[PDB]
Amino acid sequence: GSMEQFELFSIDKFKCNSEAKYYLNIIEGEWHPQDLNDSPLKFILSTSDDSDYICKYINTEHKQLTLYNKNNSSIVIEIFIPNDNKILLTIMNTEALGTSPRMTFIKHK
Repeated sequence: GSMEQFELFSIDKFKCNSEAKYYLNIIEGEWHPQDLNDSPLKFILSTSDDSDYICKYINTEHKQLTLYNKNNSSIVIEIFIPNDNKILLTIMNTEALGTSPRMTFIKHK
């Protein structure tokens, strides 16, 4: 549909359990250096003037975190932040659909 145009996300910093180094080093900032109309994927941790994502829990599967947005209804997103240019995005809803798009984008290209 549409989504790749100014993707600004913010965690509540609810505590979480794992994710830190590779998380901050790779997700905590923006994917692609402006390689789509200066509108990439930029996420921050805590504060952010008014945060909206609730840090659910960590997945020891492929070093990833699953979070839900309280500014909609029940939006659970599962994303993996490794390194060596790689990330995956998934969207689901606890009271609706999901498990359809999945965007696997690398840190350059």
